[PDB]
Amino acid sequence: MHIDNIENLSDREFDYIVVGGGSAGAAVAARLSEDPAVSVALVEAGPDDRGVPEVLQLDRWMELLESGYDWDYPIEPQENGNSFMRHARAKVMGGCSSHNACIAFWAPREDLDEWEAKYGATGWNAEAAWPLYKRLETNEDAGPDAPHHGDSGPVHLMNVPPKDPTGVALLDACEQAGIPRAKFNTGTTVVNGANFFQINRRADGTRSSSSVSYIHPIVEQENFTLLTGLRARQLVFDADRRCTGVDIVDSAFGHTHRLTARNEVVLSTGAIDTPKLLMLSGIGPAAHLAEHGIEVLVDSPGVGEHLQDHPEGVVQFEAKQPMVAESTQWWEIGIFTPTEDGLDRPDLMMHYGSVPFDMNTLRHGYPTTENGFSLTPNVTHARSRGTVRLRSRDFRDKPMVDPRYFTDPEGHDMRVMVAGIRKAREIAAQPAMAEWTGRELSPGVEAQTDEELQDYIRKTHNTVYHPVGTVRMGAVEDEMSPLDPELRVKGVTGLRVADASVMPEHVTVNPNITVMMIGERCADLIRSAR
Ligand SMILES: *Cc1cc2c(cc1C)nc1c(=O)[nH]c(=O)nc-1n2C[C@H](O)[C@H](O)[C@H](O)COP(=O)(O)OP(=O)(O)OC[C@H]1O[C@@H](n2cnc3c(N)ncnc32)[C@H](O)[C@@H]1O
Repeated sequence: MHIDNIENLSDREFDYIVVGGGSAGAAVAARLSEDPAVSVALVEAGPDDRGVPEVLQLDRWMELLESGYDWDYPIEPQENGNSFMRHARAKVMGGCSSHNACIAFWAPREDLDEWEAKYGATGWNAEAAWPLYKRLETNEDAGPDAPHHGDSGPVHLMNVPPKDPTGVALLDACEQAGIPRAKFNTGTTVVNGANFFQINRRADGTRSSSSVSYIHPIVEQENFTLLTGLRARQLVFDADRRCTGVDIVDSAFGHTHRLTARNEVVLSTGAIDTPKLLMLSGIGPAAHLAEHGIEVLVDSPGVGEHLQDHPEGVVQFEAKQPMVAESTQWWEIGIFTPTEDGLDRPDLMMHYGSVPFDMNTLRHGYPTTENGFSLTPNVTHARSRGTVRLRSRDFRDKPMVDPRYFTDPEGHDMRVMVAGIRKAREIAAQPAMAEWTGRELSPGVEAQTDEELQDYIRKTHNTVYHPVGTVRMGAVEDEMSPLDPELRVKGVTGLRVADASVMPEHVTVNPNITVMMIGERCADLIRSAR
């Protein structure tokens, strides 16, 4: 049953509570709820997504940015970046899977294997991720000639139909440049290749959010409870240090009620909010909890540390012909290409947008258009690391988000971005794009030296919106990993984190589906007891 007002709930005791019904949370709730003996509560701050159509309908997605469905987290001033950047974060069931561009990717096997081998995450590798990626999808490419794909899973993945004439040409220009067409999600990582994406979206136009995919169909289920418009402010523990529940609130200035957990709590409030909530609950770097008068329950110096993203740049063009006026999601093509020899993963990616993207350029006096396209290079494995810290001990204050863009001491992320800009310029200048490529609007042909292009990037870069790493897994000996390999918070019991926070290292690709995968795994971990 769905509860929109906490007063209607008479039992606040549950076997499992899952906080935050986003990409991972929904999934873990949906899966845990499959044993009908066991009871499950899933608590989210945003509202229900059913009958909301700015959320349900994918081609509308961009309209959600900065709306009442976005938490809207601006960043701290940047040493070497764009101080006007906002990390949009969906606030609604399905979380960011309800506002994202639905671009769907298996993570590369070399990303996931490195979790175990390079980063201490025992049991986190491809053998583990592969049967789960399988389970979560109903993929168009399923067949005997692609047995790695699942055919009956909740999240519908479809191939984007190659209809955009500029899209098709951009590919033709890509071939001309040394970038072949590749199939996505075949099991073999794409290093140098490009194509129309797969997307997680149903036949009708409705996105395949983790809420549309996992929750909707189980709403009326006997053992499962959906609490929405409820915000968590604290986790609650024992003299034994077993997590017993969570305190939540009906409007911010309204009251505080406690749901209690017989078995476990799962935090799935994502890369920005999970570390906040843990710190408000006494779990983090001690000196920092001391700074704000939060009493320390566990000194865990790694909470809110290791913030990772895909920084994004942009290169904008005037179209010589008219652009498409309908799309799946306006960003239909992706391009991988290495900048360096010897990599088993591309260090550079570019999306293609059949629209302008003047979010960060307008305020800087760069001219625009209503008829053009964009090329958006991103660093797939940035070496900059940042933080999420508390602004105060007040749960209502937004956290301080400081990804510290382009601060890696080697100057690598800047170097990949500079090169990405150059490459996008190169792709567009190709003969298969003579009929389309017009005048370059930003940064404008004017900018040519490493130095000029750097300045443009520092001013005008965005994010692809993939913040991760902030409550990371790792070895049991590693003091700097808040979680052990089975997703349990150290120094406490009965508490696990399951969302983008847990990544020891970013993945190469748009991470949503990988986050959905993580929830699946956590579900399997929890329900493997025993
Ligand atoms: C937001 C964004 C991200 C995005 C994207 C475009 C935008 C604008 N495009 C993507 C794409 O095309 N393909 C892809 O692979 N990823 C894309 N993303 C990023 C991706 O969507 C996210 O990385 C992924 O969604 C992360 O999921 P995660 O489970 O880690 O976090 P979440 O989805 O944001 O879920 C958190 C939920 O919990 C609620 N919440 C937050 N705080 C509280 C409190 N205190 N109490 C109760 N609930 C809380 C949030 O509202 C959210 O629903």
